[PDB]
Amino acid sequence: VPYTGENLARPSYGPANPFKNNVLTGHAEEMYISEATFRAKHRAVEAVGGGVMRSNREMKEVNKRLREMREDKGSATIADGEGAYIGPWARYKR
Amino acid sequence: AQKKKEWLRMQRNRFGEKRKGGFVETQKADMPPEHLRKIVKDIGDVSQK
Amino acid sequence: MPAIRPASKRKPPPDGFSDIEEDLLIFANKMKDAQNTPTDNIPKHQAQWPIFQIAHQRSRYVYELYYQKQAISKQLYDWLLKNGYADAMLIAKWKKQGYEKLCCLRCIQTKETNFNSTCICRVPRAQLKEDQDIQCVNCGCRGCASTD
Amino acid sequence: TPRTSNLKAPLMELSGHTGEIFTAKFDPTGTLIASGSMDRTIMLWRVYGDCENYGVLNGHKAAILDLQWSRDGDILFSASADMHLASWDLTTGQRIRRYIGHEEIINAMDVTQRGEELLISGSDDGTIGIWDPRTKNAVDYIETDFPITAVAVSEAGNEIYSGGIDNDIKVWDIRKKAVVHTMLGHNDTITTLRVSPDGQQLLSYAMDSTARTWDIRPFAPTDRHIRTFDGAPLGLEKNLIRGSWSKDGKKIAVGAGDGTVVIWGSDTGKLLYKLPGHKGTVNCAEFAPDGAPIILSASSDRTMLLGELI
Amino acid sequence: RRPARPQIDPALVKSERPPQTGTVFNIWYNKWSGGDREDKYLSQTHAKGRCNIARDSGYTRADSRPGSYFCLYFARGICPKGQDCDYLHRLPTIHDIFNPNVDCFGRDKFADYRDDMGGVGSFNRQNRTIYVGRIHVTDDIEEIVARHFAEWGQIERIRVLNNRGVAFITYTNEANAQFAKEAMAHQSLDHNEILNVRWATADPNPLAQKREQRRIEEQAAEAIRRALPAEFVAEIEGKDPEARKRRKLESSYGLEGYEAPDAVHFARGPNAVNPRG
Amino acid sequence: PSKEEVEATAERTKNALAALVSGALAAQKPKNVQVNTKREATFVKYTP
Amino acid sequence: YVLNELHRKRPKSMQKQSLLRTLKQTKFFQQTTIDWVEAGLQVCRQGF
Ligand SMILES: [Zn+2]
Ligand SMILES: [Zn+2]
Ligand SMILES: [Zn+2]
Repeated sequence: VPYTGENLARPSYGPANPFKNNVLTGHAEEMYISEATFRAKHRAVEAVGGGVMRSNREMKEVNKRLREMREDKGSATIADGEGAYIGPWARYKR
Repeated sequence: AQKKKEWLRMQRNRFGEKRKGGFVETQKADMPPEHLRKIVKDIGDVSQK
Repeated sequence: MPAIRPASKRKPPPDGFSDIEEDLLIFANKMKDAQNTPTDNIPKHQAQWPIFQIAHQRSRYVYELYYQKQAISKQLYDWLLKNGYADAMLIAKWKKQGYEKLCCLRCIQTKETNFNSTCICRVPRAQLKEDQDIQCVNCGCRGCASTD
Repeated sequence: TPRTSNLKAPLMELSGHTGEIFTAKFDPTGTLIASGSMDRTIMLWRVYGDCENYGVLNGHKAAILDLQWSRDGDILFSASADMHLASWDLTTGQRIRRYIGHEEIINAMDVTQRGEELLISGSDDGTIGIWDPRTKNAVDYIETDFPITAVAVSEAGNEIYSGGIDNDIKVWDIRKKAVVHTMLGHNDTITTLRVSPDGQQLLSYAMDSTARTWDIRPFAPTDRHIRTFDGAPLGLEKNLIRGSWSKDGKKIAVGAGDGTVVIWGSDTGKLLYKLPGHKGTVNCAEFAPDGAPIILSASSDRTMLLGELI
Repeated sequence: RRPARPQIDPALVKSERPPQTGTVFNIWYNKWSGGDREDKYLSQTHAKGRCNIARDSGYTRADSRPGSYFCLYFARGICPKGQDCDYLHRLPTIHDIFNPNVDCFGRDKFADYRDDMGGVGSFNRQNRTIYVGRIHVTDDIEEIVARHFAEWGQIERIRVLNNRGVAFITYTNEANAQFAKEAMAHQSLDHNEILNVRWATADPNPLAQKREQRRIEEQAAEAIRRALPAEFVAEIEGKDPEARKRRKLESSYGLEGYEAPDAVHFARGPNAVNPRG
Repeated sequence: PSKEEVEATAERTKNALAALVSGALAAQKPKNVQVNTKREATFVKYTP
Repeated sequence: YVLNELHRKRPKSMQKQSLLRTLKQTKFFQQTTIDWVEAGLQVCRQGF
């Protein structure tokens, strides 16, 4: 009491108003979750591809088309001229 | 099968030793000296707006 | 020693240095040119991008001369890593699973972001939008995930 | 409310963990609490007298998901996400030894309170492990095809109740290494498996927010169910919520994702209690084993509540 | 399509000090100090570029990102980046509305105006009126104003107070007004003059006052009509006689001669006694 | 009042004054560099 | 020497935070290796 089942089961008597929130715009409470839970749910919403059922080989295939759309990375043993290493600073063609 | 893969990935992400604080932690590394050289040369006499 | 010695206290580099010395001075002159690049037309953080790019290029040249082609000796490799001709920690990340194409070390420093993330350039390109040419504010990286 | 039990306060906090508390237990005497958490430590508290933290165990490289007192009350048992088990001396505070061989995260673990002493370690490589608490190597391991999140050992000491992600409570024989029967009815992953103090009923809470009591007696009908209980919702976190039986077996308590502990009557089915007070998913809800109306809740707001039932 | 045209070459665009109006350049405030205060504001110079929307428009690295603001320097005609700019390089349309904290270029709007009334503006007045002066006083002011104050947006009303060389251009969109103010400032109309395109104050003409007050009232009425259900508002005005009859018959609830109050009848909620919503 | 109420009020008032002493000591001599890299996140359940 | 030894202070020292390590914890300070002459020129220009 007042945490028992029969206390939570009883309703509030009387009629209802024909015409609360912690902050001015809604109700906000402090909560405790793991970091991984928030990161995984934010990732599921954020990543374009959150869901859409996909195994490893066709994901590697999509990676392969995305990689061949990009410019040539270059050769790291070529220090000057055409074929010089550009690397992660290679832009995507559009 | 896909539920098993998702559960294994989620539990490895959550409880792995590599993510003790939620993220992968690395050591504070040394920058190339030319980065500081360029910063100090660029800001100069602090006369540009 | 990275500290300069005059002429008579300098020790000679290990054997095989003179074969790659021209490319090493190519990288050195590229970095010296990157020191004198106008900042008047670009954002401030964009003024420092070519230095990280050239450091990556020189470290990658040393790394794939020793590990892929094996055209330099181990003693020469350790002398190059010890005398500032390659970044040893970036190379150390390059030998790891998933960091083989990492642009720079500052893009995996998770303790120094707002929400303890890596850089957005660490993300595989498939999970990013189309027509999204991201360009890292740390170094100008356009995506350095291993699958990219 | 007047005073019901022999506590310093009718309800009181225990805090000091810097991570999510995943498992909390009781002494068989009922005077000591041992809690393992996300922060890779174990905190040992004294319930009666002055409520004092008296011990910390620091040996595990990852989160401690389980810990179980022995039959006497001097040995502690830790299952941990560093892919290990551990036996701890709670006199010197040192670790006795580590149990090695599981290839994934151990989710569950149980010791035999009657008969010979064994360790029951279910782990995400689909493996139950039967361990002797004197050798660092496993006595045996039963391999399955699905990760196992809840195990329990029987009164007879030869039956293993294993729940996992295959939505079935499997009953295995140790000496045969084979399932003697499967028990269906759940449709999300089983998080706890507790045998009644008399050993006549089985409790199983799962991730569908339904707690099922099952008839476990050997001469039972084809459907070994008993009853289903609702009112303990699982929130956003997919934690391994673990429930418990009261000593008389009349009441069952299951933590909820709302910060509440939902207590039902095992025979009637009424919602006897919905106890708030936590700002996170209540990972464990335990009853005092020494005939006391005391409930301990451990929750991922890094805290435990010790309360009395009035 | 068409990429964004680079307006001025980067060789002519630098970041240099202002012309020397003193002896010591203050580097904290970046302003010349010394000399005489007779110089002070001196004069308003002629800007280094105008805009052709048909020629300079295109796509940048901003059409791919939703919510990108327009470019201040594309509006000023001196943006050299072209397609590599992070902001939009097109004209603001009629659906380019912005919240009352930023302009169309993303600069923060202020509480009150500045006394020399220019800059970003204030959010305490939905000001779509731009004040232009310093026009070479001729007889054909109106035609050249209507020709040149027309490529920046859609225009409600231009009142040319001729003889004074002053006009007040009211666009239908606030973003278009800000674009026109940042585009025509220090430009030339037909001869070599510097236009003082500033933020207009309030037209003291009572006709303009009641026009603005009314327009504010139907803007708020549009918002309220969006908020309320269609049957509710249709009973609220009561211009439709059938809606009036619906109000008389529906607001009885058994008891005759009630005519239920608007607090009870026009109420929204789960426990209200109405068709609700 | 008996020793129980007296000591309870003593505990409450000395906790409040200890918080005030901590604030005054923070204000009196700042700790040279005012940074804190133990930036632990706070999670909020917000129902609009 | 004698005054240094006579006034030889050794009271309790509490938890001391290092300035350079606390600055190194933040993102606003990086670390590198340069010639001491370059560092001295940088320090003199910065102070100016
Ligand atoms: Zn980088
Ligand atoms: Zn990056
Ligand atoms: Zn990168």
